[PDB]
Amino acid sequence: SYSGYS
Repeated sequence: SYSGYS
C-alpha cells in the first residue's frame, strides 16, 4: 500500500 502525499 501507499500512505501519504504524492
